[PDB]
Amino acid sequence: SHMEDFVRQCFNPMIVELAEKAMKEYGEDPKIETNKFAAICTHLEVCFMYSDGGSKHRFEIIEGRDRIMAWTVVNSICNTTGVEKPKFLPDLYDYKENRFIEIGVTRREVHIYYLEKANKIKSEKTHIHIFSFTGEEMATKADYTLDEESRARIKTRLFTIRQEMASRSLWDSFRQSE
Ligand SMILES: O=C1NCCc2cccc(c2)OC/C=C/COc2cccc(c2)-c2nc1c(O)c(=O)[nH]2
Ligand SMILES: [Mn+2]
Ligand SMILES: [Mn+2]
Repeated sequence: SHMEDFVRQCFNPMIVELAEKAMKEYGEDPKIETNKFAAICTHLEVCFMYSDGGSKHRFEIIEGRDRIMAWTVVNSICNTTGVEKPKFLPDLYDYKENRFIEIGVTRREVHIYYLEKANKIKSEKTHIHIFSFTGEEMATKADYTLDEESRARIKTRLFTIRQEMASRSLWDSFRQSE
């Protein structure tokens, strides 16, 4: 499906297997839903870079775990720190700022995606951080959590994936897909 071969050669093999394992958990096959396959791989890579931008063990990685296991660590964090349980599964937990982080990668307007995720999670205690393929970012209360250098690499990698999709003529089908 062309997009499938590009995903396997663009993303780290463990990230590709994680997106496959996550898609098959929700009854989706990455061989047909190739645009969703590239989006989950991109979201998985950004989340792993985000947690890497911290300090040693600043973040608790929620994304990439099984649906049952991810909710298990979420319950453990809520029952040890005391934060409110979120209605939807977040991506990380900031042990420094004591809040869950929700990371999104957009292809449309970066200003729009926040409006979608803000009106979804009623628990306003959890943070929200959107990255864009054009190099923009938007976080809750202007608290961008990470250092400027850590976020700049995520934007750079996001634009690199954009150029590779357009170079093989799949960016338009992937951008006009969410
Ligand atoms: O937490 C998340 N978990 C996604 C795990 C998953 C895998 C397959 C199917 C799913 C769930 O069913 C629910 C979603 C179905 C639409 O597939 C896409 C496509 C592109 C991005 C995302 C989801 C996306 N997933 C999350 C985010 O937090 C996020 O910001 N974006
Ligand atoms: Mn998630
Ligand atoms: Mn997310």
